[PDB]
Amino acid sequence: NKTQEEHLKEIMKHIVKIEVKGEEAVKKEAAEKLLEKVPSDVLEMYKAIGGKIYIVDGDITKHISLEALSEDKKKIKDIYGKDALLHEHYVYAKEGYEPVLVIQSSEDYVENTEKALNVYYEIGKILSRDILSKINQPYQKFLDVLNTIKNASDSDGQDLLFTNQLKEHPTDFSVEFLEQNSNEVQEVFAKAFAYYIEPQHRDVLQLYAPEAFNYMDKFNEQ
Amino acid sequence: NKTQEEHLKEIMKHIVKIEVKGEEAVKKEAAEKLLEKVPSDVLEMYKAIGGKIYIVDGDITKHISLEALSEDKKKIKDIYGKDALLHEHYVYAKEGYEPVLVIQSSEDYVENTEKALNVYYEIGKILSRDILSKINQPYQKFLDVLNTIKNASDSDGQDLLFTNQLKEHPTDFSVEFLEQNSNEVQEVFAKAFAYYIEPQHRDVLQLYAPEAFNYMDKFNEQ
Amino acid sequence: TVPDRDNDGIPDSLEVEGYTVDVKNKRTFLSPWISNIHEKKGLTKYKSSPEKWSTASDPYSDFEKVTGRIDKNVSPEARHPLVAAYPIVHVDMENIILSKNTRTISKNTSTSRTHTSEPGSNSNSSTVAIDHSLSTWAETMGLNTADTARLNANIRYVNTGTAPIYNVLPTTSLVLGKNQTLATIKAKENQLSQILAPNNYYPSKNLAPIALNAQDDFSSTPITMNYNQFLELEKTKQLRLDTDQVYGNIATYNFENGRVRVDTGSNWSEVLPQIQETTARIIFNGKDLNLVERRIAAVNPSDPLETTKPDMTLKEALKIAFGFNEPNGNLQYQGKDITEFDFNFDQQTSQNIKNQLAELNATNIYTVLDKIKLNAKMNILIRDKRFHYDRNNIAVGADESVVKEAHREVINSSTEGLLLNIDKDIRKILSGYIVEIEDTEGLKEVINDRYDMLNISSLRQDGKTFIDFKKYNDKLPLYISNPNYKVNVYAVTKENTIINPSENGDTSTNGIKKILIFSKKGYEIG
Amino acid sequence: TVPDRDNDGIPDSLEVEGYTVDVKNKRTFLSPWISNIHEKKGLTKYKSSPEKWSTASDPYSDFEKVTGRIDKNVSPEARHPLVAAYPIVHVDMENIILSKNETRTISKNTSTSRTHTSEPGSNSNSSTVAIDHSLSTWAETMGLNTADTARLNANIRYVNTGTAPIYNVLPTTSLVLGKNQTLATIKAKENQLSQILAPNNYYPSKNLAPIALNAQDDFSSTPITMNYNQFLELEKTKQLRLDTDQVYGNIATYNFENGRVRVDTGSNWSEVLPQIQETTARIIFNGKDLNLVERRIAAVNPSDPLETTKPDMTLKEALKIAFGFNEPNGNLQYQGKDITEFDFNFDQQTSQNIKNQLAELNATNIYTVLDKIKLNAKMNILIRDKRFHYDRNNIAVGADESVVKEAHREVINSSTEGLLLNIDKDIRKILSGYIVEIEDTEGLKEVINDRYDMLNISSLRQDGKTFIDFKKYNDKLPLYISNPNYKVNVYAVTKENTIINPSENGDTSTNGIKKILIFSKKGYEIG
Ligand SMILES: [Ca+2]
Ligand SMILES: [Ca+2]
Ligand SMILES: [Ca+2]
Ligand SMILES: [Ca+2]
Repeated sequence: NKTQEEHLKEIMKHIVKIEVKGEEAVKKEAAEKLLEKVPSDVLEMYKAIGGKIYIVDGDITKHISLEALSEDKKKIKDIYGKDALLHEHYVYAKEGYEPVLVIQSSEDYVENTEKALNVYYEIGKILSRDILSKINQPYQKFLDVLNTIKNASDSDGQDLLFTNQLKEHPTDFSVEFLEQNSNEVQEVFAKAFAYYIEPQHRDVLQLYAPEAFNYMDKFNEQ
Repeated sequence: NKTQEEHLKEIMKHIVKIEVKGEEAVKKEAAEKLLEKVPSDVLEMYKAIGGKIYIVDGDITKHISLEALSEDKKKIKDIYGKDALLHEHYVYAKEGYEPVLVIQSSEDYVENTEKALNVYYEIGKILSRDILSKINQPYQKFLDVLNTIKNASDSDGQDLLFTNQLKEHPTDFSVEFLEQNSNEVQEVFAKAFAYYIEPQHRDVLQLYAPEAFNYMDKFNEQ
Repeated sequence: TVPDRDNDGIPDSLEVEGYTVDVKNKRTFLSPWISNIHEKKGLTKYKSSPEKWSTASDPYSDFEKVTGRIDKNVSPEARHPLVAAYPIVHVDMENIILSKNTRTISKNTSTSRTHTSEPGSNSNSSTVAIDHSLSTWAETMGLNTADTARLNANIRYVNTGTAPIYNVLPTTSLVLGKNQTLATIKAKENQLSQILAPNNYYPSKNLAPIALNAQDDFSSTPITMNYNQFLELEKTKQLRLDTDQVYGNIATYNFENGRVRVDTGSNWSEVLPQIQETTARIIFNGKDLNLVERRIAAVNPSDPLETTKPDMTLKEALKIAFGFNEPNGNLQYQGKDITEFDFNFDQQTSQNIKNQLAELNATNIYTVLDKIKLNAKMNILIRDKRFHYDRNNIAVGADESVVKEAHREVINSSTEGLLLNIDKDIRKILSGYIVEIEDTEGLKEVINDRYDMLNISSLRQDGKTFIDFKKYNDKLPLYISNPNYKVNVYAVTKENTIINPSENGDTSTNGIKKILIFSKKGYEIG
Repeated sequence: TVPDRDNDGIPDSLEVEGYTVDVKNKRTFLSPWISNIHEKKGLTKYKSSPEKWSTASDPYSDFEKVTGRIDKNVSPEARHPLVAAYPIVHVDMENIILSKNETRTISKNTSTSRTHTSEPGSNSNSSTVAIDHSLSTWAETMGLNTADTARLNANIRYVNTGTAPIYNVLPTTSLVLGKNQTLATIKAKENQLSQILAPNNYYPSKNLAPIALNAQDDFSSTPITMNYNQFLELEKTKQLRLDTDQVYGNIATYNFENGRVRVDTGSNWSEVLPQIQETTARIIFNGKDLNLVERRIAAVNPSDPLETTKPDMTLKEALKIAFGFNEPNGNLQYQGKDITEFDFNFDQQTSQNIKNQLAELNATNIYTVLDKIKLNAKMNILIRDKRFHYDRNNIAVGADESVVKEAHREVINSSTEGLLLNIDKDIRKILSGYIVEIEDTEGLKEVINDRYDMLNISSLRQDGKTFIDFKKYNDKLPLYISNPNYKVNVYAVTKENTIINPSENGDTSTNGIKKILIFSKKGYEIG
């Protein structure tokens, strides 16, 4: 039974600050904190294949390592499947022989879980392709869990991870779809990845998509 | 919440004595206790240059190791800058090829912080000159902190450490003053030293002269 | 690990150097002040005592205040650590009825909160003015020398302070003359279980008032006057309420569920006397000629704990306490420049000021308000110059000139009266009007030659006032005999108002100080 | 670590050698005395007992005082560890009314003043009431037959002239007539008025209605009654006496955790007062306004170890810290007034002590040795203005003819209707009234008011000055001036030279009353 004083110390600890690194510094620090959640297991493998992590300000489109590449891809969708204009976002991975990730800097990266979730999502892509696309085959290991989600009571799991397409594909999943569509199959991996990583969105995955979590849990730790 | 009995033990411990070494012994013991506050770091260096520590009784002027030397220096000022007649004091350092310190013996060396402060002061001189005067140069290290005191808000620091002269010297301190006046510059070192050493007068220094303390703190421990 | 000596929750360094509270992403943020950043956002720079849990010496901590974790009824201005949060309750009498213990009298009363030329008193008081207009008193009541008068009235408690009151009401003394205590008014039930928030009435204006000796009640102690007292009451038409400062316990904030309950271990009685000894008091009748008292945390040089407070200037106090502002260098209160207000000090505070001004090589105070330091126990009074004040610091007069400008703007002149737009702050120092018709040689005839027939003025939902000539001209419009010689009208100031016939028993209007506000020959103009 | 024997918050060495509280960067700081730093800042050098949580034996610790962590109502002077903080409450009667126990009643204004006892201690404070004897016979106007019985009522206020406040309690007061005729016992109603009587304040405050013995609104109140004989004595003396005890209730204490100051139910004035009175030297001083102001300073008691542990206290020092004296240029004085302008009076024992000190000092004049004179617990010293003449209660009842005239030496606007002049408040106290006689050119005199009770012509004017009114007792008419040649004289009477009753004869004349010439003008342009 915490006394009133004890409660005061708790809230003051949350509310009272002293030394401040200044806007700019905080921005950088915030970003760093995000990566700390991501297991270095993948980070090292990103730089290994020539991976660059940038934390620019303002519009991302307005960057040096990234100029005006295909205005088409500047139309995007968030981790929820809703559209968005790249110049207004805060994160993006780059598909090329020289893979590179760049993000905006904000105080919100410690307040807004939505943002972090979307950046872990992008990282999910990087892995699902820029690190998995290589020696994916036989690939059946993950292929089999994706099926359980398609055919099973409760659409939730596939309303959470699947696009407005795979859901409506009547037939069960052919072990050829992954070939024709390595794109979609890795978006899923990216999403499930984001949710598992984002600490608060983790249990959500364990609940709505027990299998996707059941796998992503084993996957990393071993 | 100490019971009444517990408080009684506290005060009795302060008030009740038993075995007594006798006046004379107490006098000596008292003096010893003072030196114990001074870090041997300097004591050894004093005897190293031929340093002698005496604890005589009555008038100090009336001593063997010190007869009638320049009646002029028998006019002195305390750590506060107030005049005093040597034959009435209780401490004094000797400037010569054979440096030597002598002090009166009293019960007051454990009661009166004023006295101790004045004796640590004298010791401060011994160092500032009889141990520093040697390899002082370039000497800029301390020279730079003395400046911060001169020019800065709050005269207190210089009302505490400076003489009625350096305070009124309009111009900032020339890196030549220390030469022409190694005398004054070391009096300060002696004073700041005394305050830092005297345990209860320490925080006073940290407050009124944060820099003088900030230095004397580092200085000794390293 | 960071020094928070007073345990209020704000590190010492911040309280002394300056801090502010900001909400970013719906989260509270208390951080050091940074001009370029916070000024933009219109935030407030706070300074406070690191050795006072409550700088203003009130029941709310500096942290609770600036952060909103507090009784929501604590006035906005009192959310500033340097502005004291305490109740200022006084009694408001609306109507009064006198009877012989029909044949009774029912008059409307105008009670106003007063201020003491005296020092402290640990009490607030108000003065009641009884309507002397038409409906003799003792006559209508048929009071024989051996009679005895009964008294009763309807009242409301009003809190003009910065903190609320719970479940308790102050004891009030009804005083006649200098020290004739007629009655002692306490609250019934001992615990009404209600609340009197700052800036509110109790009971609220939409509810029935409180009556001394209620109808439904029968045991209530009747208020009685003797023949002589009644005579004085009629001679003066004025009473006085002396309300104490027993405000009961304080509603405190709880850090577990945000609940605000009355702390039985926290009492206004033990906190008020500390506020009064550590704060500078400023009284200001600028909002509506009503005396509003505020207290600011000011340093006391001889008291260490107190010299640990932020330095407070006269200009600053006015901003944070009464909501003054300097839009373009000019300090003002809602368009009204400071130069429109007088400064009045008690003896000691006055002497202090002089020494400051002298040491400032300044003569004009209005040009040095940001340099004038406030000290605990200072008493400052700020009034509108436009008016004359009495002993209670109430607007009861003004210079002839200012009144005229107010009346100068006429809207319509007939013989049924006068219609014009006049400031509301003027209608406060006016008891009514008297109108005479002057000949071409100087023959003047007052159309209502009684001291209690000046109430011809009447308000209007329009917002403008209309002087009625019919009222005391026997319902009929002003009959002009010759449109050549003029009709004169002039207002009577409250300090010059007469409520009882002369020693002669004379009811005439003459002798009464009046102030010209009209004159038209009568023809087309009139 | 560092010894704090009494656990007051101050180390021992500091309390004995000297210390002070300074504020740097809006942060309190308790430091050893450092002349070169602290004297500049006008700070005060403190000394106090290391073995007394409260050197003055009052409810507040030496630390709480010097630091400000205390009830803010504790007088500034009592923030000094060597000056006691305690209440000194006495009752002040303003007006009195006497009637025949069921007009014809009497209403007189009363002037009550706090007194001091040539006696030792008494654990009580008292005041004497003086009833106005001016015009409005008493028993006659009241029609009191030998078998009658008089009723009494009055308006009073409690006044605290001490250094500490009082909460929720008022002392019991005895209304005494003659030597020991206790007329009534005055207690506070409700048992808990829930108010405060701070030092230097009245209760109720002067802006509020006074307290009445047997209130109108109250009916059960016990009526105060005198018999025929008592009333006669009351009229013969025109004087009563209030004996107020020292039941001041509980003490408001400071609470560090939140700085709250609540009444400590476990702390009572009754258990602390008798300790103050036995460890302190008492000094009474009527220098501020001829009003007796009592103060107590912590003085050593040589026979008592705990007490000999206190700082040494001299007469000069006590005066500085207690009554705010000062020596601007070597000269000890109280607001320009040099010490030599004041008398010293001691009780027996303290007097003997002083003599021994002076003797041992080879000094005869005390004024030249105040810094050498030691104070001791239980000393009683009285310091009064030499100019004035005091009664047996040490109350200014008059002065020297020369000084009186000196005050009226400043005329303003003379007329035939009355005189007006700004007159020193100090003297007004010792004055009962004035008399004005018309003198012929040959030496005849015709006093305009030849009664002992027609002196109340002086009236304070809110402008800040006094106005004498000839009209008052001249049938509302201006003093008629037959011949502007022979002068019309005007002069006041001292309170000790004041007559309140008709002489043995029944003579009501003004003659016989010793007076002091303060005005005389031929009458013409001069008059
Ligand atoms: Ca704090
Ligand atoms: Ca604070
Ligand atoms: Ca101590
Ligand atoms: Ca002590």
